[PDB]
Amino acid sequence: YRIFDTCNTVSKALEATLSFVAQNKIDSIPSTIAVVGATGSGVSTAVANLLGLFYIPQVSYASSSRLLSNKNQFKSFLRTIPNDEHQATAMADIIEYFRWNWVGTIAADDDYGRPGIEKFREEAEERDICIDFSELISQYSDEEEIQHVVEVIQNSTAKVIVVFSSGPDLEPLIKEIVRRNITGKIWLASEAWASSSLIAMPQYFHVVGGTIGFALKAGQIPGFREFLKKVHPRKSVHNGFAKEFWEETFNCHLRPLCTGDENISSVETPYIDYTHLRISYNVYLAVYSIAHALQDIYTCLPGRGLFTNGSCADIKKVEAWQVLKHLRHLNFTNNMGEQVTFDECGDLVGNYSIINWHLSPEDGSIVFKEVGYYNVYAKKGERLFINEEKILWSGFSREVPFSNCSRDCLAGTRKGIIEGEPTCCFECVECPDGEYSDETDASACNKCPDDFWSNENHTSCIA
Amino acid sequence: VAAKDQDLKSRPESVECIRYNFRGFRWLQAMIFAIEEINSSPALLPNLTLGYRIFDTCNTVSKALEATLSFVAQNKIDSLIPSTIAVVGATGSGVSTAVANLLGLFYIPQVSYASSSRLLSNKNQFKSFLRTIPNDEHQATAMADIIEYFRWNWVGTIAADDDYGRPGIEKFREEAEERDICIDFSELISQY
Amino acid sequence: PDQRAQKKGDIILGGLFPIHFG
Ligand SMILES: *[C@@H]1O[C@H](CO)[C@@H](O[C@@H]2O[C@H](CO)[C@@H](O)[C@H](O)[C@H]2NC(C)=O)[C@H](O)[C@H]1NC(C)=O
Ligand SMILES: *[C@@H]1O[C@H](CO)[C@@H](O[C@@H]2O[C@H](CO)[C@@H](O)[C@H](O)[C@H]2NC(C)=O)[C@H](O)[C@H]1NC(C)=O
Ligand SMILES: O=C(O)[C@@H]1Cc2c([nH]c3ccccc23)CN1
Ligand SMILES: O=C(O)[C@@H]1Cc2c([nH]c3ccccc23)CN1
Ligand SMILES: *[C@@H]1O[C@H](CO)[C@@H](O)[C@H](O)[C@H]1NC(C)=O
Ligand SMILES: *[C@@H]1O[C@H](CO)[C@@H](O)[C@H](O)[C@H]1NC(C)=O
Ligand SMILES: [Ca+2]
Ligand SMILES: [Ca+2]
Ligand SMILES: [Ca+2]
Ligand SMILES: [Ca+2]
Repeated sequence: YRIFDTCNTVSKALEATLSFVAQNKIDSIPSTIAVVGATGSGVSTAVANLLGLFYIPQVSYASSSRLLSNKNQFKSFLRTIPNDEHQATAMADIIEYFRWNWVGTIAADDDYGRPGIEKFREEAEERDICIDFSELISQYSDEEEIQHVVEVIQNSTAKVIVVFSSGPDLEPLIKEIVRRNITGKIWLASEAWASSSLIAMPQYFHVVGGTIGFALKAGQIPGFREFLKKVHPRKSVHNGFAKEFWEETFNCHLRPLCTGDENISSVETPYIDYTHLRISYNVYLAVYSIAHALQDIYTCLPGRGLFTNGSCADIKKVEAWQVLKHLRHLNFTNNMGEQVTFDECGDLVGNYSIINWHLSPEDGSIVFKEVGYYNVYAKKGERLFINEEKILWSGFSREVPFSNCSRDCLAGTRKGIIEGEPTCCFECVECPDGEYSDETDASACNKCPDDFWSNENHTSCIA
Repeated sequence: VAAKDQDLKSRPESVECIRYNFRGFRWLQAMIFAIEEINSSPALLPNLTLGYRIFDTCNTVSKALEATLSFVAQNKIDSLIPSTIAVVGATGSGVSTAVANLLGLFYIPQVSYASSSRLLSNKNQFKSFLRTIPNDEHQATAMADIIEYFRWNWVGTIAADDDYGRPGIEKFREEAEERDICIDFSELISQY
Repeated sequence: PDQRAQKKGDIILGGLFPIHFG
């Protein structure tokens, strides 16, 4: 392996990719046969533009944008994370489940946030939900833009906000919202920040507590934890990041001079402070998908081959495009016994878990409590299940909040249009005499039949 | 490019380009004419001849990236053949986005002539990108102003599923919803 | 890139991870 740091940046990942394709660049230094990465969808898009040129397979573990499913432009992209379409539809289901129609949307200005928020907008207009504001954010965003977004959130009466963004891209916005103490919003989180340590920090709870977010299906990697604690800046020579990891873990330099004898368990860092391995299991499955493709190459038969006239490539002189081909016809069983089969776009269908941000009674941290799930293997309308008694709204409350633009019109009253406002924003207009309204949120007033007249309250007909 | 979809049964070949574009050839001739007229004018860059290495993109990211790898050869050898000092191109915004990703690594200026996407105005991500075409913010707002001018409120939107159609159609969506213009449908298309 | 995890082998797998947030 040759593993690099991207720093969530296109430039670093592109330098690493140029390192990967050096032999190919000379053709058009070891030969990278496949690449595992990357996390951000813009990063993976830039990397796939280059790796797909040389037909080097690229199996990502976190990039979940739908744009990466276009196999004409991304010829050699696979992923072990599911696509973002189901997640946007799932947030549309969540809003339609708690009976809201007046929500706002915030998205990272990148290939992750924008397509997901666009799919959410389509699903919302399909489910008769009104979107008040649609704001774009980035981690490298000026204070003017963040202040404008905060003003919009304040100038709005939408308690529910849908946020397609990562942790870093959302962080400045959350900082400015906390600094102004904007309490009382209901945050719906995509997978990228629903468990982010940059946002789920205890000093933001009054703003972000009670967040309802999505998580991937946890996996099992037996022995991975003991492997994690075996890290050492000197016992690990291949892992050049181990030195800086140790330095940042123990606040020392190889700052006090380090000892090389500190304990990993002494410090509390996300390195071993995990309860589920979700993206880590995606990395595990990326590596095992590549290995099982290579094994498929290694156990081929002269009459049964994916290539021309059933020919089998030799594993001693295997090329990257052959591993790509064997990754398009891959079907292997996991350690947990599930089958991993990439579709015609290299996407791995997967369930979602719905978590809620609750404060820790003892530690004071933010605990992610599974409150529901989203079953992508079920028909539309029966995919969501949320157990509403496990949800603490805003982190402390028990009452499902109100996020409609206008209060419901009682019986005997109709809906009236406020021009310059969406359809969900209506006023209540008393029915004229002789016309009744026996329902809640009725559009027009119903006329009484012959030999019949409306009540005093205009709710029904009396002879 | 050709419609042949690789099954990877054999070593993938280089794709063949289709539908010769005379307008693109005129654009190339414009570049060559400008360079020649600068090289013949004793009032701009005297005693220096301006060279050029112009390639075909076929409106495709892969061809542009091959050419760009031929543009950053010395630079990428230094990081890991004459040196190109700046790039004129490209036409499509996705093509220009990929080329700008590759060129901003080495801070090679890239002045596009037809890439009007708003996404290429992010100088944090596209450090060395310039454009002689205007951005599409004003154009989307202008379509909104045209729909307002004729007093329509019931319109449909078709966007190209690329770095050009999507940002423009979102900007138009914001402007139209501002002007009480109700969009009925919003479909995404592509040549493939 | 000076910071890099390399181990030699018959078949080399590339890796891309965000060891730094930005
Ligand atoms: C908020 O508005 C929504 C409208 O989308 C209301 O949802 C309706 O609730 C009634 C319950 O009496 C159902 O009969 C309708 O079918 C619902 N409309 C749908 C699902 O489109 C919701 O009740 C409102 N809630 C509050 C608190 O105002
Ligand atoms: C996705 O989630 C659903 C529900 O959480 C899973 O279906 C359940 O499967 C278990 C056994 O695997 C059964 O005991 C439950 O009764 C099922 N619930 C249903 C059908 O509603 C489904 O297997 C998951 N898909 C995966 C893990 O790929
Ligand atoms: O493609 C993207 O941008 C996101 C990045 C991302 C996802 N989940 C994460 C968890 C931690 C850090 C980053 C992520 C989902 N795909
Ligand atoms: O950025 C883009 O994709 C478009 C491409 C483009 C524009 N104008 C053109 C005229 C002819 C051919 C192509 C174009 C505007 N910018
Ligand atoms: C923030 O608002 C909450 C809710 O009103 C309140 O309890 C808390 O004291 C406020 N904190 C500050 C610093 O204003
Ligand atoms: C994958 O293989 C299993 C057997 O191991 C089989 O039951 C399943 O149908 C296969 N799936 C696909 C998509 O071929
Ligand atoms: Ca990344
Ligand atoms: Ca994070
Ligand atoms: Ca309005
Ligand atoms: Ca072009």
